[PDB]
Amino acid sequence: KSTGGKAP
Amino acid sequence: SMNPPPPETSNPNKPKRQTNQLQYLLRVVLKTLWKHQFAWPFQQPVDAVKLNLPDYYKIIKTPMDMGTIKKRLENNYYWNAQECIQDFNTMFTNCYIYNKPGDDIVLMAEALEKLFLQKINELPT
Repeated sequence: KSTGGKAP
Repeated sequence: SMNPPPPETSNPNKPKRQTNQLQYLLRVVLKTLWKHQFAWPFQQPVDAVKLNLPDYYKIIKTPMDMGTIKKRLENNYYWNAQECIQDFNTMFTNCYIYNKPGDDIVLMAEALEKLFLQKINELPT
């Protein structure tokens, strides 16, 4: 939930 | 790296009606997708500030999310069901444009889309 589902 | 303003969800000037089809889109389609386990990345506009996504809106120029669509449906913003269907399709397409095919979020959007497609096939008279 940190990057709302996105892969860094 | 600011966020744009969210999409419009309310305009008193547009005319307004309730159809069988709009009620199905809120109560059947939106409700089903809204309560899905994979729904949360899509329930609000992508906030590129708080999520550190400085490229998001350099890549995505027609943003859409299920929160916006939910509000549009509650506010009778849509006159035709097709406008609502197009917003869902824009939301899925955006996810496929921005994320790499193999990222978790693409697999998640694909499950929602399948459900979404199953559900609109059941759209009424």
